Amino acid sequence: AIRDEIAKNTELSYDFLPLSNIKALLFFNNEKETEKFALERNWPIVNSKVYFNNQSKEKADYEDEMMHEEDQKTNIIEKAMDYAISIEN
Amino acid sequence: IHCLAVRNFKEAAKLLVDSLATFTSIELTSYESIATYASVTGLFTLERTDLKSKVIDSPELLSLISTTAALQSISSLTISLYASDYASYFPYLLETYANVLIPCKYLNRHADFFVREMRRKVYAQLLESYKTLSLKSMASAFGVSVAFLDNDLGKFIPNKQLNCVIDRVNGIVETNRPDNKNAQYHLLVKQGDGLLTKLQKYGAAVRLT
Amino acid sequence: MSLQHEKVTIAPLVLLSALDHYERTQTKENKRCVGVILGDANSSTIRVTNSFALPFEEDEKNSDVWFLDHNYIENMNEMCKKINAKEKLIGWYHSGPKLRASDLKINELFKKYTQNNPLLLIVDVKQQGVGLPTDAYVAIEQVKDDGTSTEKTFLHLPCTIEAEEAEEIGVEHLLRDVRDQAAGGLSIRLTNQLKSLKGLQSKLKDVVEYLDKVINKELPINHTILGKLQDVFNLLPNLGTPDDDEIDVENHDRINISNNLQKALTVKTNDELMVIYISNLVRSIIAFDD
Repeated sequence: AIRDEIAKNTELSYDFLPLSNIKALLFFNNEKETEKFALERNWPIVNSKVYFNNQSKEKADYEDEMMHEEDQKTNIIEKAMDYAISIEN
Repeated sequence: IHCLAVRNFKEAAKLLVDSLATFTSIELTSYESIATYASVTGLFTLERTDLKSKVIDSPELLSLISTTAALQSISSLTISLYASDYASYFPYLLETYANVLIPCKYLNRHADFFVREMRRKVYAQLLESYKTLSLKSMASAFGVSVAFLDNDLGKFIPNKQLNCVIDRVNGIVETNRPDNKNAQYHLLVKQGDGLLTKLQKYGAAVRLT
Repeated sequence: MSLQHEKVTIAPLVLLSALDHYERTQTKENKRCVGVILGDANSSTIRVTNSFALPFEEDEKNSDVWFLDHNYIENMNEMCKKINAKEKLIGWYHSGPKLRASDLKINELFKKYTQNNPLLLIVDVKQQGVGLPTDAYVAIEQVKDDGTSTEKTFLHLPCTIEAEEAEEIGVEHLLRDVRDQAAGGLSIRLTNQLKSLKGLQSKLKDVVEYLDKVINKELPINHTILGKLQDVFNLLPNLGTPDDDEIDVENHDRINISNNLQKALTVKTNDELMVIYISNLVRSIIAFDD
């Protein structure tokens, strides 16, 4: 469970880690284990460097995709309409 | 002098400037102490420009000259803030503690309160005027070492009455105080929240009865 | 002839009078009432104060065949001076739903009596249009730079109204509607706001299908129209401008004023809440006493 926890955290903290710095934080002692998790957690480690900002986009994008979506974005036009109708109730 | 003994020196300032212009000595502690009181409140309440015109709108303060230790120590400090001397400022701060605050009946409640507040002001004005400073130079201006300087600053910054941050790697001091539309916005909402609260309780109370 | 024009101002009387004269010639079904148009000109703004019928026959077999009684027009004008000596021919009205190509040949005849290019004012009798039920043209002859010959053609000008104050209150007196297409309170202008946006839709539709009609059904490629269309795009905003970011800052500003205004209203009504409670509070005693 702990491996997953720190892997969420590092999205905020970093955008760049070397392989050595990734290995310590996820509490791995083997290099292949770090690269094994990185594929399954969907970290794009290319040239031994992660780009967590790609990873933030995915998680943010997932929060929008769920249909609630009109009032989640919150329309400029919609605020003014709301204000108006309450006065004219 | 009642306003002086409690924490509102703003009122104290407004009453004691009138007392310079005309003083009534019977039953009231003597006129050199009254100068010392005007000067105490002046340093706390005002800022450079206002302070300068106050003590030139009082000719009597300058013509009385320092004629007692307490008057001397406060007046030395008055000049240096508005003339934007920082160099000899930091020693004068110590002198005021010794010869005004503890000897006085009413400022002995303010011995720790004054020194704490007065340091914010002197830093504030310099930081507002600068986007960035270097720490070593800022330390030299006052006459302290680099490490020593942070400590005082670092109590004032999270209270957020100094609106700044300190890089310890560049060694630069960043100033990121809004003074635009963003500041007015930030102040206004607190009052408007206050109005919401006042109405929330009073509303309920009348409706139930 | 004045070859300088800009706008047409119309008195309200003109429209109503052509509808009256229309039903009293009993015209319909390509027989269309045509009378003379009276008013001020030698002015860029054509100011039409009045209109009257002429004896006119329109053949429905051919509209290039028409009758106009020329002699009558001179006699009528002398009586126009009796009413007011500052009314002259400035064109002629058509009562039909739209522009005919026999209207160009008709326009020729009124040139003889006008010091201004003659006006065509279409007074509809079905009262169409999302603004005024009048369209306005004036005939202009010009070279066309599209490789086509010199036309006389009816070019559009804006329509506006100039109403005498005396007359205008008669319009209000007559009219028992509380007006939902003109300004009022919040709700009334809330309709006016939606109404304008729905007006833009209808107008925006017609351009799209005109452009389709040109490259499949082969309507003239008219450069003058399409040039104004190029300027629509150049005057059209682009996202990511600091001007359109300033709009966001300016939104905050007026909404906040509404926010404080809304609080101010809420305070004031809570004074009346307490008043009425003080009125109930006294009236407990009065009831108990009885």
